[PDB]
Amino acid sequence: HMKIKDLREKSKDDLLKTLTEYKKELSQLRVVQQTGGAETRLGRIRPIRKSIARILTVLNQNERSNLKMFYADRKLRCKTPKVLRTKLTHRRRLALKENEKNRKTSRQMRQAHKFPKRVYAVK
Amino acid sequence: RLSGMNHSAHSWGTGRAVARIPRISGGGTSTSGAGAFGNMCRGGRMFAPTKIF
Amino acid sequence: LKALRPQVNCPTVRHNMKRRLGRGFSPAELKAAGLNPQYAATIGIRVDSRRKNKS
Amino acid sequence: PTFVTMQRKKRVLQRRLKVPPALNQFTKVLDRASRNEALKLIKKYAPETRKAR
Amino acid sequence: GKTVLSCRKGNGSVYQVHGHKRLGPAKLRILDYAERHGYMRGVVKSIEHEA
Amino acid sequence: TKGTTSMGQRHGRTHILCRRCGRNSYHVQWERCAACAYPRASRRRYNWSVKAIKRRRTGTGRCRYLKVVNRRIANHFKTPK
Amino acid sequence: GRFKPLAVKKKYAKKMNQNKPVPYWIRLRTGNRIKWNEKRRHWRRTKLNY
Amino acid sequence: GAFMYLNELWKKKSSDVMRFIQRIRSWEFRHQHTVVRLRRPTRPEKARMLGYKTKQGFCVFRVRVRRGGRKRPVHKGITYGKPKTSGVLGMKLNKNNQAVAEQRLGKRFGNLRVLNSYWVNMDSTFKWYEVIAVDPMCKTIRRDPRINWIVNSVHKHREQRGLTSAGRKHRGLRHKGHKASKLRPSYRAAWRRNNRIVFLRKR
Amino acid sequence: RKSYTRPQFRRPHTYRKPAMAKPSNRVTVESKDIAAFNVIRYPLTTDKAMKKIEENNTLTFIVDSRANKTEIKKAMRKLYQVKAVKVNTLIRPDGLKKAYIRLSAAHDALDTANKIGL
RNA sequence: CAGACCUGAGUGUGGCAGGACUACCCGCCGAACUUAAGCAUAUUACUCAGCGGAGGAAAAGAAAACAACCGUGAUUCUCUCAGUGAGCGGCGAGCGAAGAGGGAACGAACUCGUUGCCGAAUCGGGUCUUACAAGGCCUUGAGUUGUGGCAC
RNA sequence: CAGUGUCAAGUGGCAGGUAUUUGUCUGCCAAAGUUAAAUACAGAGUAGGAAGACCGAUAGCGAACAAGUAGCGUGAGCGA
RNA sequence: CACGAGUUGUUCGGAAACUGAGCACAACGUUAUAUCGUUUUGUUAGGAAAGUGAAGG
RNA sequence: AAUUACCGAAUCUUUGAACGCAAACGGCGCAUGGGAGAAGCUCGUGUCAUCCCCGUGCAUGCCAUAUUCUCAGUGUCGA
Ligand SMILES: [K+]
Ligand SMILES: [K+]
Ligand SMILES: [K+]
Ligand SMILES: [Mg+2]
Ligand SMILES: [Mg+2]
Ligand SMILES: [Mg+2]
Ligand SMILES: [Mg+2]
Ligand SMILES: [Mg+2]
Ligand SMILES: [Mg+2]
Ligand SMILES: [Mg+2]
Ligand SMILES: [Mg+2]
Ligand SMILES: [Mg+2]
Ligand SMILES: [Mg+2]
Ligand SMILES: [Mg+2]
Ligand SMILES: [Mg+2]
Ligand SMILES: [Mg+2]
Ligand SMILES: [Mg+2]
Ligand SMILES: [Mg+2]
Ligand SMILES: [Mg+2]
Ligand SMILES: [Mg+2]
Ligand SMILES: [Mg+2]
Ligand SMILES: [Mg+2]
Ligand SMILES: [Mg+2]
Ligand SMILES: [Mg+2]
Ligand SMILES: [Mg+2]
Ligand SMILES: [Mg+2]
Ligand SMILES: [Mg+2]
Ligand SMILES: [Mg+2]
Ligand SMILES: [Mg+2]
Ligand SMILES: [Mg+2]
Ligand SMILES: [Mg+2]
Ligand code: NA
Ligand code: NA
Ligand SMILES: [Zn+2]
Repeated sequence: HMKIKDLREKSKDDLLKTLTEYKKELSQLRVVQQTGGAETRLGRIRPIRKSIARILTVLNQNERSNLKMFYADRKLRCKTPKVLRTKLTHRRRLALKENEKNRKTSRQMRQAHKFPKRVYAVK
Repeated sequence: RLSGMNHSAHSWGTGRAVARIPRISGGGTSTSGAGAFGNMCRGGRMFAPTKIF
Repeated sequence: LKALRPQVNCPTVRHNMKRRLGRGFSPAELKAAGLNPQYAATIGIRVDSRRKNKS
Repeated sequence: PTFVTMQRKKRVLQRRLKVPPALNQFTKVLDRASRNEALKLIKKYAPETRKAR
Repeated sequence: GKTVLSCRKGNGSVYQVHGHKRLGPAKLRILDYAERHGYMRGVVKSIEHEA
Repeated sequence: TKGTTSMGQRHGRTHILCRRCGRNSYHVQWERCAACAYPRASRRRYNWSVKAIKRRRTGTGRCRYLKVVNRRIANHFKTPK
Repeated sequence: GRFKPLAVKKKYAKKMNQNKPVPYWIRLRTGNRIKWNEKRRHWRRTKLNY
Repeated sequence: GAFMYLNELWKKKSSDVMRFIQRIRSWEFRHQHTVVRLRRPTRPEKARMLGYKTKQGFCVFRVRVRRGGRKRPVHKGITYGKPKTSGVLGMKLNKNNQAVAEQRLGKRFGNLRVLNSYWVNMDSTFKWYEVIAVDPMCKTIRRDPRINWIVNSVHKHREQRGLTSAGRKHRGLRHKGHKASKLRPSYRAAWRRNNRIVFLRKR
Repeated sequence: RKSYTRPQFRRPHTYRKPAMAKPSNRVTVESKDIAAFNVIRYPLTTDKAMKKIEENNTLTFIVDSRANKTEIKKAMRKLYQVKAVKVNTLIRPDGLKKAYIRLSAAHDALDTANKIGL
């Protein structure tokens, strides 16, 4: 049983060491399942499995965040792996952006300035 | 509009000592050969189905 | 809520005596009143460049 | 290859058929010395480049 | 009516040549430069029967 | 004779399991499926059997990804700070 | 016979594991509705044919 | 400008020089594939008036179609039913060859958007059209205000729905008023409008 | 012009630049020391298995069904520090994979069994 | 001689298409049962079945339009026009619309080509300003077999 | 509207619901393109809601239940 | 019917690794529509489908 | 919190349009990056041949592009 607050404090090398210890502990409990085992011993299987999941969650969350920052530089963002890019939706990725939309010709731009829409009232 | 008519039923015709009502096709179930498509048959269509107009 | 519209006469000999609202004001009417059509389109006046003003 | 064969056969066919004067006038061209002089003059009066502009 | 046998044979199907045992088509040499201008000499190696 | 005696003459099988749809409808000799037309890219769909269409359409299975993307759309693709 | 693809063998293995009765403690749950497996299969009654 | 001379010249297709040029071109086209990519249009004036521009993202293809009337595809030329539906050879397709060529190109190349097409040549067996297409993923196209409307997904495969000029021609949308009342906004729409039974609440 | 000696034209030989290695598209963290625990699942304690321990210096395990004999030998060394001279495998009718692992004469299967906890 | 242009190839780099859904919508293809107290034109029906293609709606849409008036004014939809003293039809069975009028909606209009005056002022790619700027600088790379600007 | 043959004009052209030739008159300017709302959802879907002079376990969807399940057919399919 | 067990391979059969009656991916053509046709009589396709022996420093 | 509700961070086996090649085969490749290695070599270490395991890329078609990549043509020129 490991608290999430302590795990985020540990380093990558420390986390990998703890992952091996819990994996070894779980293997010994599977042996108890095959033979006869006390009910108290068998009740420890679930907490061990959930502790392993927490360690892997912290490792993977840290690794993704570092790589996103590494590729954030303009010189490397053109080669970002597709798993690190935003997903959104297939159609939304190919649609026109707000900047690509709203493009205007010079004549249209000058007309909008010459005759802007007004606010008025009638008495 | 589809209630009671969602079967591929057909009449067996005369020559078999049964009524000429359409009957469910197939086999292997308790509904095989049972009557269908009729206001008097169990699971059949009602007479003059109600409309919304 | 609704823009300003002109007054027109209904066609044919059956509705000759009736009046109603048309699509928009003509450029000749706008010029007689002293308005640029493009400017008038921005202060809630409808413009129609097809009507003829035959009388 | 097909494109080689076709680009040769096109020239053969153009020579074989009968050519109207409007197209034929482009076959008879200027002399080599006059062409060289004209190209020298054109190069002397060539337009400016992007960097120069 | 139904299709006649002579017309049915034109589809192929089970009416094609039984050619599994055959040795191949029989033909002369290719008419080449040597045949057009001089001559070529060959040797008969075997004489065989074809189904 | 046709009937009972001829039922004992039936050996082998015409169809086996299909890799794509899982039914016992893959024709062994012709190497194509009678239910989904595998290995053709598209599947069988005919309007003369709407009942068969309703048995195979979207929503009759798991929708592992469609459930997730439906949630993101409904929340306008929310992301943290 | 002796021959079978490994994929076929795994399908038969899963059907062997499903051919079991309901555990007795299931009937004691609150709101239980299950009495028998109702999908038990016997090799002489119904054929799987795969 | 030069456009007037080119346009006036292309109105003399029966003159000797034009017939000579067209014969050479038709002979050359007869020995090529059904679909060909071109670097530049054969008729620049026509292409530009139909919407082509010399910019990155535009491309031109030449497409071949076969001439003649439609043969009804029934087994051994045998029909069934009433004698009114027994013709096999004298029926005609209700869609024109220009639209057919556009649809062929569009179905073959799914990453492009078809814009328009024009007649280029013709012989006894074949007709040739040139089709203009754009690439919706090109930055020039996406940022050009005059063409970027075609990037929107509502214009995908617009030639398969008869929305080009030839499609409009064979749908009959060249006419208005009393010559097109029964086919506007479409035949099916007018049919629904004239045939649905109406039940007012208080009747 | 060039001289050709064959009756048909074939494509000429041109320069080809080799492809470059892209950044890896998988970024999940994997550990090397964890792998052996996946190969070996748990031992068996049936009557047939117990007879082999005393009489043949052999152990019985349930293993990953996609593992091969070579990997099982390495995992046994890494987990229990014993040398296996022969591995025999079979896939049970219930879908699991079983392995009879014979230990070398330098080790005693009974001693190893006690350390595991049989 | 080298070289150039034109027309075609190979490879590297960055992208896109095939599938699913298909109630409504757009394009094609396309029956027969049935009615006519028989039946072949006709009707069922420009429907069912078949083949393609999009969206949240689609399609249509800014007059080579109505009218014949004291004239109206892009498209779509509703009542009515009208089961019609229109019209089609073994003029049989049957079929069958449009203008006008009262309304819903509506800030509703714009862009090329051509003509006249200009003529790379254009695009893409690197690099720099917090920035893949509607920005500066540099680029033969594309482009004069014409990108772009100003008036109709 | 489609196939084939033939194939224009130049402020002149197109439309004015009976064919042709000849004069007037009225309206408009085809053969390139974009565009919201009012309209459909007649066996779709996602996230939420509101109701009924309707049915009440042989009824109402085939399915108020481990229901497109058990079972049948070589198969398309059938189906409690 | 219930509970618990049982199938061990360098050499056995298959595949890795042959060809046959034959099939039909690519390519090309046709079709309003590819879900059509051609594809062993030495043999695809108007057809540029061969990617490494030696070398040489 | 082995409570529930919601959601932004994650995991996500074999397949399937399925796309390295095939397929009643949990089969077989090329390139590249790693891992383990009871042989041999070397001073319990290090190193490692054959064998074995893992990640990534490799279908066809089309568009753009090459700090201006490599080529073909009794096509048109030129020196
Ligand atoms: K040539
Ligand atoms: K498209
Ligand atoms: K040359
Ligand atoms: Mg009922
Ligand atoms: Mg033969
Ligand atoms: Mg069997
Ligand atoms: Mg034809
Ligand atoms: Mg018929
Ligand atoms: Mg077509
Ligand atoms: Mg109307
Ligand atoms: Mg074995
Ligand atoms: Mg009927
Ligand atoms: Mg009758
Ligand atoms: Mg009768
Ligand atoms: Mg009759
Ligand atoms: Mg009709
Ligand atoms: Mg239909
Ligand atoms: Mg639209
Ligand atoms: Mg009345
Ligand atoms: Mg009718
Ligand atoms: Mg100009
Ligand atoms: Mg211009
Ligand atoms: Mg439009
Ligand atoms: Mg009951
Ligand atoms: Mg019921
Ligand atoms: Mg039993
Ligand atoms: Mg048992
Ligand atoms: Mg042959
Ligand atoms: Mg063979
Ligand atoms: Mg071959
Ligand atoms: Mg594959
Ligand atoms: Na032979
Ligand atoms: Na006929
Ligand atoms: Zn299948």
